Amino acid sequence: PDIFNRDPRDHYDLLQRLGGGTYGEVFKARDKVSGDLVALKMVKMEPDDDVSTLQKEILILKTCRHANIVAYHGSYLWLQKLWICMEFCGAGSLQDIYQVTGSLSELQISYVCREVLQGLAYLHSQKKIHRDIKGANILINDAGEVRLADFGISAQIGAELARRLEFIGTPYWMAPEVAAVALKGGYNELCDIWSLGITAIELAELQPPLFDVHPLRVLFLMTKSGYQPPRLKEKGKWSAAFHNFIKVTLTKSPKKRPSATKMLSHQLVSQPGLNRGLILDLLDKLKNP
Amino acid sequence: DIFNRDPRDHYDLLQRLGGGTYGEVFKARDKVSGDLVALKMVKMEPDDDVSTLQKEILILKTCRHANIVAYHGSYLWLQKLWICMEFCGAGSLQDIYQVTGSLSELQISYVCREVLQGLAYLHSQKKIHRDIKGANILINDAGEVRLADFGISAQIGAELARRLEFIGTPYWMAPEVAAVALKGGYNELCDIWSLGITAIELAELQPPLFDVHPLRVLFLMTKSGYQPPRLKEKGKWSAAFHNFIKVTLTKSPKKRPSATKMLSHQLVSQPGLNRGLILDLLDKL
Ligand SMILES: COc1cc2c(cc1Nc1ncc(C(N)=O)c(Nc3ccccc3Br)n1)CN(C)CC2
Ligand SMILES: COc1cc2c(cc1Nc1ncc(C(N)=O)c(Nc3ccccc3Br)n1)CN(C)CC2
Repeated sequence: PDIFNRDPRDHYDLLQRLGGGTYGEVFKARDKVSGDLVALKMVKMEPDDDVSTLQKEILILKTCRHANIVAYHGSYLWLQKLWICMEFCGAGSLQDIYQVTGSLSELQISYVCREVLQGLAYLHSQKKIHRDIKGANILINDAGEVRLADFGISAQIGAELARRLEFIGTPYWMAPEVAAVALKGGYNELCDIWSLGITAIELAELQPPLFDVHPLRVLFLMTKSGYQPPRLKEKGKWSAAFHNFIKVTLTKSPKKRPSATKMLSHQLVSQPGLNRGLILDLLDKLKNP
Repeated sequence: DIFNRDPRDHYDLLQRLGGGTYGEVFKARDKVSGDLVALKMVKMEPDDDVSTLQKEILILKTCRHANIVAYHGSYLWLQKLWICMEFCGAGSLQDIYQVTGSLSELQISYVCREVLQGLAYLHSQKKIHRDIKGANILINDAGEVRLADFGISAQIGAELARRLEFIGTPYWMAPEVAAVALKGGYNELCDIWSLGITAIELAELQPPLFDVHPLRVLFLMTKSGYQPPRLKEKGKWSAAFHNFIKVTLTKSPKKRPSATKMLSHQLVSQPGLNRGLILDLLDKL
């Protein structure tokens, strides 16, 4: 792992803020001599966080090398601040893109979905769960390539971890099975596949299904026994293969829902002519209308 | 029957009792008769459904169990629900033990019996308390024991808005993930565990691991070789209290005894458990 106990503002000039909230800030940063653009995730560290196991996640991040997951370059630890230096994806998220470009073509969506599934197939074989597949978290570089973020080690510490404890409340009276669920949730690996199903509709239609309907109402509808999963609005615009991809990804029963590996042999995503050219056309549409 | 009327017409709000996520709670006097009640003010927001709200209130009205705080009525003035309830004048057992110090084994056994009677009722009504602790076991001036009810108040207002904010946008969330985000791992038998820990709390002024960080406690509890808590001072307490703690604090939920099963346990089925034990406590003040 080797977290360098040094100020990263010495080594990179922070150009521009990209986003943040609970986890911390993410900046666009230039490598001072070499001119390489990176993403610096500044994480707020707090005194009761273990530095020993923190390095073991960073060791997993270093030894990991999958193409559809954002690359880890290195760690700095200056004044109660972990800085995770990462790959920069210069076009932003697909949300940032679609809000300017409008809806993606079926081919563009098919390529995105294949690249996400390759990322999800890798994370699940490493016993991890993404937990948050949406348009806003699928990043696009200038080459038209597709990258997932990784909120793995950032979830285990800091202000996002303190947020997850604050709603849970004092744990001292809580039973073991209640505490088990308070850590995990209902999140297993296959919920990412559902979430991709919703994402593909989002990219298709500029919104996930029920986005105009109250969050609670949606939660109750989802849980009630005869909940029909969502579908694409405009049947004729999309091919049968896209409809089937949405049907099978949005299987209600987790036991019966296909895994990332199973999904990569689906017609929509195994078809030829799916490559980054499709996204270069999209990024061109962002510049030239 | 939610009365579309101002409750400040019918009651004088005397004094604030505390708290504020679930709602703010005032001690209130009935204007003519002088009867004391507890009024829980909840701040409501415009997209809260009044239809199913009445069905919980209908279950609360038709309910008449003695160990659960009694529901008197609901009032709805300007985007503010006010839930009129039974008053318990001695406060919570936490408020009490912070002045009195530790309860005797007999006092604890009486509290435990009255809570289990409440929990046996709630579980037969398919509900779960979710929050059995010293601070939520109330004591009236008669020495009697009442559980609170954060049932319908959890389904609306600022506590409902908080539960949505941490869960985050549900639109991308899978059904099984949403199911767990509503329920939790709360089943009925977690209240029995929670009472087990409450009995220790009453015994020792703190739950077990109170000086250990919340996260560390959550990870310890979940890891495979987690030993449940026990009482510190073996000699001070009887074997029956130790067994009550051992069986209530069973890790495996399938093997952990229900409220009904627990009421026929030795500690709480013994004679001489009555409100006199708590009158002695309230007298120590
Ligand atoms: C020109 O590059 C960008 C423009 C914009 C956005 C993102 C980028 N690039 C970008 N590249 C790489 C990463 C990375 N290694 O993780 C990243 N992370 C990130 C950013 C914001 C929040 C959380 C995270 Br995690 N972001 C995000 N949008 C919301 C506004 C525009
Ligand atoms: C002299 O009576 C009291 C003194 C005090 C406390 C409680 C009481 N009595 C009391 N009786 C009944 C209820 C009820 N129908 O629910 C209640 N509600 C309540 C009050 C505060 C918070 C949450 C809730 Br629910 N409160 C609470 N303590 C923390 C500080 C002092």
